[PDB]
Amino acid sequence: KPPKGMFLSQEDVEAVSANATAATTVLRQLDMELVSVKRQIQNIKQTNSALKEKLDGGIEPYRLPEVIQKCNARWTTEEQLLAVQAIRKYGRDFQAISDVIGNKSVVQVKNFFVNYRRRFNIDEVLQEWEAE
Amino acid sequence: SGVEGAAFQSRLPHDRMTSQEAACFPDIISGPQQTQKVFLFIRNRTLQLWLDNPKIQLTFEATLQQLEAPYNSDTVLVHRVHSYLERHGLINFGIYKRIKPLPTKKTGKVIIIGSGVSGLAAARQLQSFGMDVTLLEARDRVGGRVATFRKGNYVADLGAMVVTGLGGNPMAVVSKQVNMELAKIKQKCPLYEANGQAVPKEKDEMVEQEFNRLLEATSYLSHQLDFNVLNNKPVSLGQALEVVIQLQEKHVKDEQIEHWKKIVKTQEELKELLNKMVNLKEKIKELHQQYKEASEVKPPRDITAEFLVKSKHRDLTALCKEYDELAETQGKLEEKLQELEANPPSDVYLSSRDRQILDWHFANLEFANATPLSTLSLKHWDQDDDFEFTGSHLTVRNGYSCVPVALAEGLDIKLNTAVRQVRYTASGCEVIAVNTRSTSQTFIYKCDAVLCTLPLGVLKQQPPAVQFVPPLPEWKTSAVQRMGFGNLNKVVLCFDRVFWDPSVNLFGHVGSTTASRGELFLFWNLYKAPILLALVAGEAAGIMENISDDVIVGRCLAILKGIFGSSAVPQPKETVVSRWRADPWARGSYSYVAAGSSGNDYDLMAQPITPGPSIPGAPQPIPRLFFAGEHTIRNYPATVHGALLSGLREAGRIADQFLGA
Amino acid sequence: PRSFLVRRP
Ligand SMILES: Cc1cc2nc3c(=O)[nH]c(=O)nc-3n(C[C@H](O)[C@H](O)[C@H](O)COP(=O)(O)OP(=O)(O)OC[C@H]3O[C@@H](n4cnc5c(N)ncnc54)[C@H](O)[C@@H]3O)c2cc1C
Repeated sequence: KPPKGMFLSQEDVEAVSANATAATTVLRQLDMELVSVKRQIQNIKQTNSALKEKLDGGIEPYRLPEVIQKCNARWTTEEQLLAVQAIRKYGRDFQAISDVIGNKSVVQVKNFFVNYRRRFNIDEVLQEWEAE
Repeated sequence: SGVEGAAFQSRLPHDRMTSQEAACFPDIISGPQQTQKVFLFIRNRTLQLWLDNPKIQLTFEATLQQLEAPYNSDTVLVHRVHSYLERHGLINFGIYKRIKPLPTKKTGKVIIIGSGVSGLAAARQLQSFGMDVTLLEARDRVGGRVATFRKGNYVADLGAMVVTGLGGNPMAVVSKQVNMELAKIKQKCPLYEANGQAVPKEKDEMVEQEFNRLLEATSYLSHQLDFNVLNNKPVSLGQALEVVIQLQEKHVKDEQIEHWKKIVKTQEELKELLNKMVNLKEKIKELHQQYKEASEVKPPRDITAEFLVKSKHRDLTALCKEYDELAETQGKLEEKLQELEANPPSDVYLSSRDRQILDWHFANLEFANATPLSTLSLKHWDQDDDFEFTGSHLTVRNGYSCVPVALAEGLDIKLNTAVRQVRYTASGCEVIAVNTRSTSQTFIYKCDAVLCTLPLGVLKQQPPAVQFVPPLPEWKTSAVQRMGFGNLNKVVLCFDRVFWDPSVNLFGHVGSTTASRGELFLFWNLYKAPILLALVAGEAAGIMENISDDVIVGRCLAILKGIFGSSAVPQPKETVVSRWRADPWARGSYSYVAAGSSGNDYDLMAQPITPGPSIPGAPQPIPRLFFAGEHTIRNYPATVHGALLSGLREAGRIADQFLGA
Repeated sequence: PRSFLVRRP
């Protein structure tokens, strides 16, 4: 029911009415609160200025060129051995293993786990990754 | 309509019977609907006839002639209606050519204290009803708080100045009966700050809009939140405005806080992100070194040394992906923050200049109520709002005094006669007055009834200027104490040439401080001759009465020079300064609804006094002491039309008593 | 009272 752009709650009225200097007090508390928040902004944006400084140049000096490697059907002995060591470091994460080998999709890696399970004691290799 | 327009012009509902009518016509209002519409038409039509030509008496015979069937059927009903209207002064009031000359034989004797509009209005009605009337006036003139200054062609009202619209105003009837030159007031009012600079239109509209929003808020604060008592004391309008302004200042600060608090929350999101990015840059830098070392082991390699190059490559592309995803998140939080830093809420509620211009709008309100806002009742200060007249406010160019002087014609008026004591008993009254020129010359007036129209200022005077024997009851004296009697003064500046915009009727002047917001805050240009008229309102009114005319005219010229330039502002040919609080026959300007008072006190002021019996065990006496005046009419207080209507009311109440209803 | 206010809306 109050006019637009006027703010008048029972709570706020009572808090200004309750004492002879309650008005001037409540307004001082907010003035102190405002100074306290404005000093904290200056602090944290001087902290953030220092961190932005300690990233001067980004990670462009440490960026690796893009690999154009095309997926392949046949497993070389090289690829089989890269895979067994990838299972040892990266566990069950199939995407990472595919990335390491370079020319084997996530499907083929998922296949490899079943086909060679027997011959590359993959159960033992996974148990070895879990122990770490 | 035409008949419905007469009801409106007489402040009556056209399609319903009033409380007064119910009392005089119980048989009709208690009976069936058909007779009521007959009553209401006869009433409305009789009013129309009177209003169409108020310069000649409307007789009962003339009324019945111009009435057509089936309304002219009942002759007694038409006679009852006509008699009621005549008695209560709704027809045949003011100054009209009388058809049947007044009978030489006079019934009853009334003394009327004061020949102001209330006094004069009552006197005319009583004489008209065939009573013997004598007015006792302390001043050397009639009109009272209607006081017109006159030297040569210069004409300026020091009291009542404005007709507050003709729509339902009895002064509409009076203005046809008397030659008053009524001139519309043009509402355009440019302000001029302490220096002389007009307020910029954009700002002016903003402050005015805020003033109206602040008032509307006090009403909400009063009616909805019920904030009407504070420390067992009634809340003033001033208090309420202080409290409403403080909550607007609080919300400005609260708004800033919430805005800066969502900047720190965003900066602490960024801080947490930058830390992750700085740590991830070190782990990327370390892992690059490891990859270089691994790949600088030239082929041919065993498969473990090949895997080391491949594993580190995969690990470094993964970490480089994350840092790129985190530097995206970084970019959008910097967009969010650059926006917030340049979209802040208001710095302040009102600037120093804004508070000064707002103080002018408060000075205007202190002028209207003729009192500091700290005295006004929050709840009831505006209790008469529903009865305000419609139409443009007008001024009296030939001076308002033309009205009382006209009403005073053919009346027994003792001027320079100051009432000292009012005695009222079961058998009658004696009024004891003196000559104002020689206070030893004592006069005694014996009468059946006293009509008191003494201003509320005079009734308030302690010690009393007028003694009542026996003393007025506690219920009357308490009303007198509770009710507010305000102050408002006028400075009349008469020049040889118009040096101001002649198409602007009034222009404001903003005071330097709050304390002096009332001091010469407004200037009126309404008169044929070159006259500017400056108000002294609020706390300034009381204080400026202890300062000489020369200084006050001084401060006026200064203020005008600032606005128009020294070359354009000559010395004034004639100057008058009203001092209404010091005037012993006023003791102030007009009533206001004081904090602790209400409309009900105006009704208490209007209630007549009945003396006790002379011999004990003797029957209840008739009422002897009656009251009219601006302070006695709840629905039109502090006005001339109020005084006028209050007189007509008492004339009817006294005639009903002493000539019979 | 309110009636006397100048510059009314
Ligand atoms: C500055 C100012 C501006 C105003 N502007 C307006 C306006 O624009 N519009 C408007 O409608 N109203 C206005 N008014 C109000 C208006 O003037 C009054 O409401 C009205 O005129 C008062 O009528 P009254 O008969 O009740 O009182 P008064 O006119 O005061 O009549 C009372 C009479 O009693 C006399 N008296 C006092 N003491 C004694 C005594 N002891 N013995 C005998 N007689 C005595 C006085 O001299 C006076 O003549 C204004 C008032 C003032 C002061």
